[PDB]
Amino acid sequence: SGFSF
Amino acid sequence: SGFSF
Amino acid sequence: MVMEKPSPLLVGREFVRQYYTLLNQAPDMLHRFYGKNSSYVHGGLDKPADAVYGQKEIHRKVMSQNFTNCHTKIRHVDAHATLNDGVVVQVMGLLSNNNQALRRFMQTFVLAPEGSVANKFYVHNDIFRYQDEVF
Amino acid sequence: SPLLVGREFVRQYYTLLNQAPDMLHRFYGKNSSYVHGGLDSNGKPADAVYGQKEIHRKVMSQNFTNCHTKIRHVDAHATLNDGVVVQVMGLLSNNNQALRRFMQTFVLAPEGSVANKFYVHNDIFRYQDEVF
Repeated sequence: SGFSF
Repeated sequence: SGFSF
Repeated sequence: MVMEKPSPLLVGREFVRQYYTLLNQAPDMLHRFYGKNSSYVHGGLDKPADAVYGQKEIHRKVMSQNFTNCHTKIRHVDAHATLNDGVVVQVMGLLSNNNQALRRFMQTFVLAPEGSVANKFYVHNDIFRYQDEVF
Repeated sequence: SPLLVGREFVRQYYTLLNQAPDMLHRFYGKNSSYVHGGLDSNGKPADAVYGQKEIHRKVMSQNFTNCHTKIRHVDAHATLNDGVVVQVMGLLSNNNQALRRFMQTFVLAPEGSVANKFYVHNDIFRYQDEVF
């Protein structure tokens, strides 16, 4: 998925 | 344009 | 409120912050950054090392290195817009693990859109390399 | 093989950097990024330029004469859209001065119109003595 920013 | 292979 | 879409330098520096922060606190949750086609490498045996792929292989690899009391001294972060809305990130700094020697390194990240959500990225490439193992 | 492509490029990129740095511009397009160390008036790392037109202008102004290179590590992998990242570690010497260690990162993108042709989408060169 990854990371939110 | 660039290097080839 | 709504903010303008951020530059790669911002994306590639907030990620670096979140990366080493998580690496120090919850290194077992570091695998959330990756996908099925992600690559990961560190090196050190025994012929540096080859890469691993996928969230399962990367997680097992991260746990093998035992990141306890991880401290990083980030010196410089480069983040440019690469191909197809991606962000290439080069990191130069110091790394100490398991309360041992502070080691100089370089790291290359490749952040790609998840597709999926509003401006969320995931790690496609993770290339770490200790300098004392090269030069 | 992304490993072979990236490593043969490193050989070409640094052989050309010594023999004819004026012909180094053909590796880049109009969306390429380029930075090769340097500091500001304040003393902090310089910015990057974009496009072959500006990349060429920057290379010529850096005056590469008798560049020498001892590549110590090349690790090349695959990115999105058939791209190839190349991490480079070694030493560089310009104008017959001392060898300075460096950390570099390439992003090789498919040219699109010709088979097995790649161009440099990103070129991030950094000297270690100007950062550490």
